[PDB]
Amino acid sequence: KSLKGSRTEKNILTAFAGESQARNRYNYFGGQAKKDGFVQISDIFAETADQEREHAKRLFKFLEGGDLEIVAAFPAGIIADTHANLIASAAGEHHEYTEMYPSFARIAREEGYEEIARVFASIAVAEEFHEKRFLDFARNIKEGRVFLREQATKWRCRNCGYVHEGTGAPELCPACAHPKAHFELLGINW
Ligand SMILES: [Fe+3]
Ligand SMILES: [Fe+3]
Ligand SMILES: [Zn+2]
Repeated sequence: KSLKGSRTEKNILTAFAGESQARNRYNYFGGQAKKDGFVQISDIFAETADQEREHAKRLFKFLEGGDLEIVAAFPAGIIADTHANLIASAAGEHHEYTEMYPSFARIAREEGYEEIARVFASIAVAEEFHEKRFLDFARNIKEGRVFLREQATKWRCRNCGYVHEGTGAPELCPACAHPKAHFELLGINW
């Protein structure tokens, strides 16, 4: 059935507005992560931003046209150091999967928009992992574990793929000569 005049219709636009802002914020934080010398974290912000773009698109496609007024609160700024940015992003993700989406889904179901409710719930799942990544990375920075670990492990240069074995990432990649900032823990998800 139609969405016109429903609360869900307005909830969809409100989410779209918030997701759109998060996309920009994450891309800016990514640029800052690059300046602070954290390449992996920078690309995570950029990818998260791209995923926000997709969450927004799914929501956008439900809308039926015309202008709609919304009343909502959003973060007015700001861009700080990468650790602080990761913390603020995690807070944003948290509000989204614990408060906004669950509420929007419940209301969607209440008004008879089951498919939409399912999407709200599904998106929330993606946001929870987003928060997890942000929180884990913020913790790695706080504990000085981004480029150094307790036991010897494998480090991979994101720029050229060189693999380094040791307790910490090298100051310079011996293959491409790029700085330590480009290294991450060698990952295998397949
Ligand atoms: Fe997210
Ligand atoms: Fe390299
Ligand atoms: Zn999202």
